[PDB]
Amino acid sequence: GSRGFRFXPKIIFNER
Repeated sequence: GSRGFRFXPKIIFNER
């Protein structure tokens, strides 16, 4: 689902 997660100074996709 989601399209980007706040992971440090970078944004990545995780949970659908």
